Amino acid sequence: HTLVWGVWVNGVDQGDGRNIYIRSPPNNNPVKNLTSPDMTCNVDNRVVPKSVPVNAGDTLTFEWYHNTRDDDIIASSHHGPIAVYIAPAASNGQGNVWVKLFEDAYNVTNSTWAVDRLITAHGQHSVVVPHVAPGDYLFRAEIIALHEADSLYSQNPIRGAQFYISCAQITINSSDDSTPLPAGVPFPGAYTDSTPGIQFNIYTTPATSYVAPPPSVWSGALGGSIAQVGDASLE
Ligand SMILES: OC[C@H]1O[C@@H](O[C@H]2[C@H](O)[C@@H](O)[C@H](O[C@H]3[C@H](O)[C@@H](O)[C@H](O[C@H]4[C@H](O)[C@@H](O)[C@H](O)O[C@@H]4CO)O[C@@H]3CO)O[C@@H]2CO)[C@H](O)[C@@H](O)[C@@H]1O
Ligand SMILES: *[C@@H]1O[C@H](CO)[C@@H](O)[C@H](O)[C@H]1NC(C)=O
Ligand SMILES: [Cl-]
Ligand SMILES: [Cu+2]
Repeated sequence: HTLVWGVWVNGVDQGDGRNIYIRSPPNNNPVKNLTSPDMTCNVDNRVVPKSVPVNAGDTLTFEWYHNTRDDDIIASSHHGPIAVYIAPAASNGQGNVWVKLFEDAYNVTNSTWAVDRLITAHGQHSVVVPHVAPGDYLFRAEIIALHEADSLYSQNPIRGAQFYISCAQITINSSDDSTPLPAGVPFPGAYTDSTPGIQFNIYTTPATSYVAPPPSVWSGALGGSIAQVGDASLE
């Protein structure tokens, strides 16, 4: 159970973005229905007044929270992967538009799921802004908690993979446009009950056998990472 407070740009806090540059839902309840319009940008998808200015090669850091900013972030039972997608604000989420810029599941060395590391990072994970056409974009961050993903929602409505999904409005000002944005996948639509990574037993199966949902990460991505970049408590 978790939501996004706002973003930092190159380590600089852009202030509370809720309902201002983030399309925030009314609360932190998960999304579970794979076919629902809520898979796009959660239950409350609508243009909000503002958009964060960035340039290609900026580091955009999303800050998640549970109840208050910089609290325990997400419950420690909610093991799973984290992903970030981009689409043009043009689409409004609809059609085959979403492109993956980041995926992180289980790191075998430290033996931590991406969600564990996000808790350590005080709710902060980042992506480098790719060299797409200047303009207005939605960045959709998704945490998949798998603590009940042994069943499917469509067969057992009280269980299933849980998606904590949030969309940020971002304006990309300076960019050479060396990597124009391709078409990508629809949400709802890219995740179905058959798709790998959706049904999985984190209690019986080992985390190394986990295989995150498709699609794979666009080659035009410049990466990202899970790690604190600023301190919220100095504010
Ligand atoms: O851990 C192994 C076990 O997990 C079982 O699932 C548990 C979760 O482990 C547990 O974390 C979860 O807790 C939820 C709780 O159900 C919600 O009601 C609560 O919602 C709050 C929210 O936290 C607040 O921010 C908001 O303001 O109010 C709402 C409503 O009160 O959120 C917590 C997590 O933060 O409960 C699950 C039970 O369904 C699995 O079922 C089991 O298979 C695993 O073995
Ligand atoms: C899931 O969402 C779809 C599309 O809106 C809806 O029609 C369907 O009834 C929902 N499923 C359940 C189990 O509520
Ligand atoms: Cl839960
Ligand atoms: Cu939860």
